[PDB]
Amino acid sequence: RSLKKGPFIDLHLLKKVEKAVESGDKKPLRTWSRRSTIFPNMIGLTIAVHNGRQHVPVFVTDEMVGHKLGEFAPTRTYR
Amino acid sequence: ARIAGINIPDHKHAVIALTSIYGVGKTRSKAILAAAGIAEDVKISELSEGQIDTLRDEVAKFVVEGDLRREISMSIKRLMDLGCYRGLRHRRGLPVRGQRTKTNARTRKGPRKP
Amino acid sequence: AKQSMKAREVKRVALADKYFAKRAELKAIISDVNASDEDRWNAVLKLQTLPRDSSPSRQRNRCRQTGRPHGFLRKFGLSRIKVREAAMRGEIPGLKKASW
Amino acid sequence: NQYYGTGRRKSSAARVFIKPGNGKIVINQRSLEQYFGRETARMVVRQPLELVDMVEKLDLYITVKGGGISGQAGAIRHGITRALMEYDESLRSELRKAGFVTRDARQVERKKVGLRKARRRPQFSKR
Amino acid sequence: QRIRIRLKAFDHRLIDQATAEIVETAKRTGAQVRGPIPLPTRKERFTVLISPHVNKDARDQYEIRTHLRLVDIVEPTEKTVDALMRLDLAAGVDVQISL
Amino acid sequence: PRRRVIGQRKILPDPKFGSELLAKFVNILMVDGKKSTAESIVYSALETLAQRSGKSELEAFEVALENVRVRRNALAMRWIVEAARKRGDKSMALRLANELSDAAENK
RNA sequence: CGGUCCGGCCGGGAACUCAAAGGAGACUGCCAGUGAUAAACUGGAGGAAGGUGGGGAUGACGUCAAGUCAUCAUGGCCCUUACGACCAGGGCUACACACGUGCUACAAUGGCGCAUACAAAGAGAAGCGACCUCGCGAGAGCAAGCGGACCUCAUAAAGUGCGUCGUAGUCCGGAUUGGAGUCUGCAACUCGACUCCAUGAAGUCGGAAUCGCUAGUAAUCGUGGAUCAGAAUGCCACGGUG
Ligand SMILES: [Mg+2]
Ligand SMILES: [Mg+2]
Ligand SMILES: [Mg+2]
Ligand SMILES: [Mg+2]
Ligand SMILES: [Mg+2]
Ligand SMILES: [Mg+2]
Ligand SMILES: [Mg+2]
Repeated sequence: RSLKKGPFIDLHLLKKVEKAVESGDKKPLRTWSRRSTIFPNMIGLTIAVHNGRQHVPVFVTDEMVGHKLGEFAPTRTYR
Repeated sequence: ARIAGINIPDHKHAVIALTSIYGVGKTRSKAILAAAGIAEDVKISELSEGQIDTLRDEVAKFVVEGDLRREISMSIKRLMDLGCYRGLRHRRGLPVRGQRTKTNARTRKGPRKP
Repeated sequence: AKQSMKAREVKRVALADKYFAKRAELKAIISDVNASDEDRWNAVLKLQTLPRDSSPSRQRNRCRQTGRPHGFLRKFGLSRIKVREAAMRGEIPGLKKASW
Repeated sequence: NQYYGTGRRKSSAARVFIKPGNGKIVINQRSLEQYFGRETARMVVRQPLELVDMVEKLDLYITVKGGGISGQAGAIRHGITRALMEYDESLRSELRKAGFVTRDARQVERKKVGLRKARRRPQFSKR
Repeated sequence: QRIRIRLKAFDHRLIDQATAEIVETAKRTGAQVRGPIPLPTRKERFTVLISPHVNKDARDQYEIRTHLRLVDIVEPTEKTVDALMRLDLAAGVDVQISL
Repeated sequence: PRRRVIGQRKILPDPKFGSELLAKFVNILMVDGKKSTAESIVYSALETLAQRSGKSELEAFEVALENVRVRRNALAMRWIVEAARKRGDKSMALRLANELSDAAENK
C-alpha cells in the first residue's frame, strides 16, 4: 500500500517507545495513533489503542511487526 | 505425462495444459515455456519425455501443489490466531479490503436465507 | 454556510501560505531526492511536527458569497445558484443561456 | 486543366482534383486498395462513376480529413459529383436522378439534459 | 523585426470595431500589414443546476465565447508605433503586444 | 401512425450484387452497427450455398426465400437469421448456409 | 511550381480544406390535379436544402398547501460558561434482509496474439508535462516546449489482415481472496486509486411484471470535461460505425 521510502510512524508515539525501552515496561500506554507502523523495538509492550470511545490494550507480538495499530481495534460493536 | 504437479494436464496445447496446475496461470505458463525452449502451440503429442522433465525442473522453483494450499491457508491462520481486525473478517466470512456489506456481498456471505 | 465554518477556511489558507508554501515544499523535495540522503533524510519526521491545518488537502473550495461547499466552480469562485443570480442581472460578463 | 469539387459529411472534408486520362486513384498519398480497408467503401465511390463511364479516362487526386470509414467515403462520393458538374455541365440530369449530389446533412443529435443520450431516457417506474 | 497584436474579447460585434481602428490607422501611416486573421473561437460551455433540491432534470445551459483576432505588422515604423501604442479602444478588449 | 401516415425508407442496395433485397438481409444479422463483420458472414454463407449447394447464387437464395414466405419478405428473412443462431455448427456463416439449404428443400 | 536528408520541411503559392466577420439563398415562390373560385392537400420541376429542411433556446391561465427555514433571503419562537465554539479519534462505507437505479457477463456477430487505418470536442501554469533512460507493469529519473490553431495530455476504440482456440462452465466470464508493489496526501487499518503474480464464485440469455425508442434515432465503440491533493460502473458533452 504505502511507498517503500520510509515507514510512517507518529512523532509522539515514537517518543513513548524510547522511554519505555530505557525505563522498562509500564502500565498500558494510552494513545490515538491508529496509523503507526509497528517496529521491532515495540515487541513486549502493551499499547492501549483508541477505538472511538475507549482504549483497548494490545500485547505486541513478534509477527505484528509491519502492521498497523488500527488493525487490532474494532471501532463498532455488533450484535 | 505426470509432473511433480501430479494432476495430469489435458492432451492439448502446452500453455493451456500447464494452467490446470494450481498456482500456474497464463503468464507464468508463458515464462516456463520461454525458459525451457518449447513453443506454446505444441501439444502433448510429440512432447517427448526429455521435454517433460525439463519442464519439471523449471516449475520446481515455485511451490505449486497442496503445499501451496497450506501456505495460503497458514498465512490466513497467522491473521486469525493473532486476533487482528483482518483476522476477524475471515472467520465470519466477510469482505476484507473495503467492500460494502449493505448489499451485493453474495460471494463472501454465501447463499441468501431470511 | 455557517459563519464559524467560513472562519475555519480563512484559518487554513492563512496557514497554508505560512507553513506549507515554501517549508513543506523543500521537505517534499529532499524526501524525493534519489541522489543524496537515500536512507537518513528524516524530512518526513519534521513534517509530523508541523500543524495539520496548513494542508491543501484539508481546505475546501467554497462559495465566496455564501459559503456553500457544494457546486463550486473554479471559473466563478461561487456556488451554482449564485452564478445564476449574477448571470440574470448581467453581473458576469458574456455569460448567457446557450443553445446548441 | 483542373476540375474541382467539394464534398463532405458529419466531420469529413474531401477535395477532388481531376486531370484528363488514367485509371489512377491516389488518396492521402496511398492507393485505393491500401487506404480503404472495407470493400463496401471501395465501391461507393465507384457508384457516381457508373452512369458516367470511367475506365482509364480521368485522374482523381483526393485527400480527406476527419470522419471514419463511411464518413470519408461519403465525402468523396459527394466531391466527385460536383467535379463532373464542373467537367461537363450537362451531366446534371443523370446526377439529380441518382441523388448523389444531395448533401446528407443528417448530423448527430445533441446529448440532452436529463437523459443519458439524445433520445434514450433513463429507466422509468410506473408507481 | 515584427510586431503583432493579439485581440481577444467576448463580443463579436465589438472586437471587430477595435480591430478595424488599428488596421485602418496602420494603412494610413504607411505600414505593411497582412490583414487580420480569424483564429478559432475557444467557447466554453457550462451546465449547472437551477434547483437547490430534487427535480434534478431542470438545468441551465450557459456558455462563454472568447473570440480571437491577430494583426501582424511587418515594418516597425516610428510613426506606426507612436500612433497605435496609445489608442483609445474599448474597455472590453484586451491587447497583447509582441515586440 | 394515427395521423402521420408515411412510407418506409429505401436503403441503398448491395454493392456486390446490386440487390435491394439482400441489403435488408444483412441489416437483420447486423448487431451493434457492425456492417463490416455482418456482410462478410453473409457473403461467405452464400458462397458455401453457391459452390457446394447449387449454382445461381441469386436464385438459390430466392428458392430458400420462397418456401418461408414488403412485410412478407421482411418476416421471411427474419425467420432465417433467428433460427440460424440457435444451431449446433461452429460459425455464423456455416449455420446460415445450412438454414438456406433447408429452406430450399422446405424442411 | 523550384528543393530534397522524403518531414509542408524551405523558398514560395492565396488556389483549395479549415479558421470567423458580414451577406445571398426556401417564400407553396412556380407548374399540374383535388378542393365551394377559399384555406389547405397531392404530385412534379428547379434547388445544397420543399412543404414548420435538421437540432436547440423558447413551457400560457392554472393544478398538486408538490420540493426547498440545510443555497440564500425572511416574520416569529427557542438556547446562550450552551442548541455555541476548539481539537483528537470514530461514524456517515455497519449487516440477518427488502426495494429502486447502473456496470460487466453468460461468448465464436466471440476470446487471445501480432501487424495496422480513420475521429470530433475540450483541458493546461502551485498546471499539461514531450524527448531520452530504467522497470513485466502501475510508474520513476532526467528534462524541453507551452498561458497556447505552435507545445503537452494524445498511440481514439470498434474495424481491417493473418494465425489460434472448435461449442465446453471453455484460452467464455471475471467475482472473491492471498502475496508482492506504484502513486496521491500530515497520514491510505477502519475506508482510496492502480499495477503485477496466483486463485477462478454465481452465471450457459433470465417468471409474473415492466421501460426506452420512428433515423443519423435505437444499439454499440471509445474520447473529453465539471467535481477533485487523490478518489467515476454516476453525470455532463463529443465523435466513430449504424
Ligand atoms: Mg493454474
Ligand atoms: Mg446564513
Ligand atoms: Mg477534500
Ligand atoms: Mg407550498
Ligand atoms: Mg408538503
Ligand atoms: Mg477469461
Ligand atoms: Mg415521435
